[PDB]
Amino acid sequence: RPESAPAES
Amino acid sequence: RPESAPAES
Amino acid sequence: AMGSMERASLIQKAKLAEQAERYEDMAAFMKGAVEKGEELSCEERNLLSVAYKNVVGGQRAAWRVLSSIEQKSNGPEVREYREKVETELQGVCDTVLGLLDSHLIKEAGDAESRVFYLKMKGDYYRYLAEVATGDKKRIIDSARSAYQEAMDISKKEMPPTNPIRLGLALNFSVFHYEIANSPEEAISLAKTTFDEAMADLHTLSEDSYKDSTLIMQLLRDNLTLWT
Amino acid sequence: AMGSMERASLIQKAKLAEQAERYEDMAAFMKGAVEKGEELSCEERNLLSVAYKNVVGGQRAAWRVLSSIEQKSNGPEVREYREKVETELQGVCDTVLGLLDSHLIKEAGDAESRVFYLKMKGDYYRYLAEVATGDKKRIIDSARSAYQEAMDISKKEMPPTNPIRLGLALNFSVFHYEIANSPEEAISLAKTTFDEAMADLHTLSEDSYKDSTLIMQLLRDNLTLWT
Ligand SMILES: [Ca+2]
Ligand SMILES: [Ca+2]
Ligand SMILES: [Cl-]
Ligand SMILES: [Cl-]
Ligand SMILES: [Cl-]
Ligand SMILES: [Cl-]
Ligand SMILES: [Cl-]
Ligand SMILES: [Cl-]
Ligand SMILES: [Cl-]
Ligand SMILES: [Cl-]
Ligand SMILES: [Mg+2]
Ligand SMILES: [Mg+2]
Ligand SMILES: [Mg+2]
Ligand SMILES: [Mg+2]
Ligand SMILES: [Mg+2]
Ligand SMILES: [Mg+2]
Repeated sequence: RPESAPAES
Repeated sequence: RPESAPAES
Repeated sequence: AMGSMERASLIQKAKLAEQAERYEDMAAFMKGAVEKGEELSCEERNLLSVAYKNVVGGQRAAWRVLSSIEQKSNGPEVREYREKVETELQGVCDTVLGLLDSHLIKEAGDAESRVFYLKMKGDYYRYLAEVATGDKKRIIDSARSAYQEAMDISKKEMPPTNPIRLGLALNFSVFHYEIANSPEEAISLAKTTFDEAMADLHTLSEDSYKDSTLIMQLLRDNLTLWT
Repeated sequence: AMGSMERASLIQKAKLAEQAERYEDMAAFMKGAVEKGEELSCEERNLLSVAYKNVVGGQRAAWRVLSSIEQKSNGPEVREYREKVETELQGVCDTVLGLLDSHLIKEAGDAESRVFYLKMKGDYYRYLAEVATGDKKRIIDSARSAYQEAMDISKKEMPPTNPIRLGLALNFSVFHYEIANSPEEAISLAKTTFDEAMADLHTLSEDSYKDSTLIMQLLRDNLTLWT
């Protein structure tokens, strides 16, 4: 359930 | 743009 | 590659793939099920349609994005990549049409199965027509012929609220409008279909009523878009 | 199969595939671009990440659906199909890890490129860990080691608001919480990362401010979920 980083930075 | 039938009937 | 899997297992895995939103897998499982050579049940026909409609739907959406970029472009890359997606789409449509011709349609005797398959044949020729340029006219007539045969059977054998009959007329009307450049035929078909269904709703149970009115709303939405 | 296409053409087609939402194509194009042997630019690294994150993301979502059905199940079909998706996911992760090891990481000298690739290595070992059972401990330590090396470089070479540094810490915190069963380490890392970024926001332009605060919000969302 936790959010991870977007693919792009 | 017009809608066509759902895959299921 | 599905020849070694049991028919029942292919069907079960098609249902799992649908839940997992793995529509390419779902289509491969249902292709394998069809190739077992037995006729398909109502539920199995729906699985086949859901699988391939989602696969071709992703390809159509991609093709429309690429075509729009290509049109605003006028390097070879966007044309080359549009052509690749277009070839993959044509391969999927040819696979579906091949399953219908070998041998789903010829073994379909009941109205519910035969109309379903003939509508599908019209649909996948219509998807081919969406990208066709050179041989577009013969593809268009193949879609028209399949739709027309399906319509003739549905008008003789099904009530006007039957959801397959309604979805068939909906798609034939989209064919007229978008493919055949016959917008008046599209509007006339959608209006007559809607009105005849309306007058038959009183015969339906609550659940059949919900099924038919859902497709009627699509006809009404298109009529609003077109008029 | 991409060996005959120009590097520039592979990159252009990866951008088109992203617009068409054709992420398997996008990943194949970017794999081909990496295999040209040149280091990747910032934009190209992002294309590579977007492509494979969307591919593996579909597989992870499918695996979680199938695993849940399989757990509520306890025929061989759901286990067999979960195993098939799991094998395909492991193949994608192994491909990404292979590109990083041959030879993106060893040729990455700048902090921005090396931290990006080491975070990616941690991420795809983490995705392997999500499905691992037998050799889970060694996969977990491989993720930890990649994340830790990335963290050490980012703390020495990047400001605390750098979006790669923030996304790395975010994912390492998710690793601690979800994979390593270290929820207190996850919370501590997320809180310290958030607070140190907050104190550095004053140095940023409006557009960098938007980039950093977006990832900070994810850290805050997780802290709320976890406490
Ligand atoms: Ca008129
Ligand atoms: Ca505590
Ligand atoms: Cl898929
Ligand atoms: Cl191409
Ligand atoms: Cl025909
Ligand atoms: Cl209007
Ligand atoms: Cl895809
Ligand atoms: Cl399987
Ligand atoms: Cl490592
Ligand atoms: Cl809370
Ligand atoms: Mg058998
Ligand atoms: Mg070019
Ligand atoms: Mg319905
Ligand atoms: Mg060259
Ligand atoms: Mg079974
Ligand atoms: Mg950002």
